Amino acid sequence: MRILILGMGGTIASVKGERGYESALSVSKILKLAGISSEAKIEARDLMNVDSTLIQPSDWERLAKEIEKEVWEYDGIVITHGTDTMAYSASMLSFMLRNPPIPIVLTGSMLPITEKNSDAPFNLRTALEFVKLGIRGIYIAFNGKVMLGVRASKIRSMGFDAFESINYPNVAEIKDDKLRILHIPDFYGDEFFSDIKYEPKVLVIKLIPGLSGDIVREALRLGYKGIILEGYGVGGIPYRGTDLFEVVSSISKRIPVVLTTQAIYDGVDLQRYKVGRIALEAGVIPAGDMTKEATITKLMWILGHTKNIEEVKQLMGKNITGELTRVS
Amino acid sequence: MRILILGMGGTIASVKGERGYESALSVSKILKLAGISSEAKIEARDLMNVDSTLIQPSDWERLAKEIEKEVWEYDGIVITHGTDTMAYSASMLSFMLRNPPIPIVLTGSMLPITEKNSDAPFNLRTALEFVKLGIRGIYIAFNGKVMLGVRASKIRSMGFDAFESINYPNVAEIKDDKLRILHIPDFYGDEFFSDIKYEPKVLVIKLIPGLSGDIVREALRLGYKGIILEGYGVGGIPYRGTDLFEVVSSISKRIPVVLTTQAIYDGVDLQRYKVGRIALEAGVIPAGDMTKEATITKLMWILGHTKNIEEVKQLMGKNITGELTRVS
Repeated sequence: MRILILGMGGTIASVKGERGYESALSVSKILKLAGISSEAKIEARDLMNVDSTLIQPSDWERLAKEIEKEVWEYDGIVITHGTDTMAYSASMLSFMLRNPPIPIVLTGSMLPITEKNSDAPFNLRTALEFVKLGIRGIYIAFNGKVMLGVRASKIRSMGFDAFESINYPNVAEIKDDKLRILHIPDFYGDEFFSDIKYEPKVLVIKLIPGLSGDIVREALRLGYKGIILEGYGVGGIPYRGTDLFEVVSSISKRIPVVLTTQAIYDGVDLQRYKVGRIALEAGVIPAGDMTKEATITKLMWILGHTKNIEEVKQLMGKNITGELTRVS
Repeated sequence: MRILILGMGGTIASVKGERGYESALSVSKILKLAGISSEAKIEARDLMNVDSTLIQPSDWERLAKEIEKEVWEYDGIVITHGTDTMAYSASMLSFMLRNPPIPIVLTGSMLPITEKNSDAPFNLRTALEFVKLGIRGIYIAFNGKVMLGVRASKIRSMGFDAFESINYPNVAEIKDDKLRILHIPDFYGDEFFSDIKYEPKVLVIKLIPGLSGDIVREALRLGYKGIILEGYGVGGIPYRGTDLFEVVSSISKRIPVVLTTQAIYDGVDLQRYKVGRIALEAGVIPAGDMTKEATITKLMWILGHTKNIEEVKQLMGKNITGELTRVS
């Protein structure tokens, strides 16, 4: 059982210096500060050590090339990462590494492994334990659950139960103290391959009452390649007392304008409301039931090779790697 | 027991037609179609019938002036409204009409009343039952629970349990088919204050990896009077490989720059991490544990009264009407 563990940094590797926690520790250190004696062939490697909120798109490319070269070398990979953008990393890796031959699992903790009442060891233990199950794909393991990477979302900013599988079932869960596989995500084909590319300049804006289209017109001028509007619920772009809908109608013919929802659960459905149909007709691309992190990283990923609106729309609505549920 | 029911619109006043749901029913008809007991005690009044997602800030002025003039003539007020912006309306109303003398409850439904299994009659009955309990304040009644308006947030775009009281407990809940009060908010004062003034032009931007401050400088140039950055976890502004921190450092001195979190539970804590402390140093205002809706609406309300930064900072940090929790 050859396991490779890559560190990216994160709360899990920090310590309360002068101005709050700051990522500090090596992967070998952390590794030992836990039940590393659960002897299986292991090996640590520090790719980086940053507070998660500093992670940028390039770091995902760096991490993906790394994994790519090693997918044949080990039986499974574990990545320690900061919780803040972990869902973004997991999602982007899922688009870049198609048909992974081995389980890749991202994990971290809410408190430094260097404290007590720390979730870090439990999380690492769950992550190692899952790779022994030989269930390939890209997942996140946290608080006793293993979730498909592109369906996971961080919904709590402080509690140990920080992640959730959104609109899709957990892959594994602790049952009577032992990981139990609840279901095996079967998207994965045979031939593995990397599709490492992306356009990072996209803008996410929350719709609020009275929002004008001015900020959308100007994002185009500033060079943004895609715009995601985080809407109210099931779907609709306001046109009452605002020029937002008028502005979206034409910007949507120049760069992809995606509509997702503020609500954590259920996704969007532009067929539900008449206001939603009108938006669909104006060129807006629905995000289905995808998590916010997979929507953002999938658009960046798609813009990595095309600027054609109809092709962006077709790819956004296609289930690439388990991120999206068959729409009616 | 004199109850006024004001209609604003929403899914509850709509009917699923050949184009999806759309406005169509007045308050009287919703009550008749819901089979609600009678109208000799209940006064039904339409203020407007606007489709779900189309509510604009000036509608709140109209609603607040109506309420203000009727709080001393009825024992309770129920407002039928769209779910998409209901929490913004409950929140804004709470800042505009402090210390109301009677219970004001907003309700709606996920399914039009003419659809099978509609939640509309149940939500309506719940609101009317809460109004007779004579517990003053502004609330949202939904799926058998009554929650403090300023603490409610819409977390589902389709499920019946669409609203949840965030970082604060339910005020009432159905138990043995009866509405039992779980706790009475007690931060109301003696005088009914009416402050119907606000600045609507604020902007909400989610923070994502790679995001530049260029869009933030552009928002100031466009006339935005405040900006909310939806951060990653407990709070922080990415200053690595991006000029976002640099731009926020200058912008925060001219207009308020508020930091909330993408997470829905636990809120912001700007002292926890190094990144968080640099943000505070940079002039960013923490939203604490407030709901996104309360945060947006309160910022708008404060800007209708002062443009002075430290002053805006004091008010955002002050618990005005139960929207936020102590030691911050």
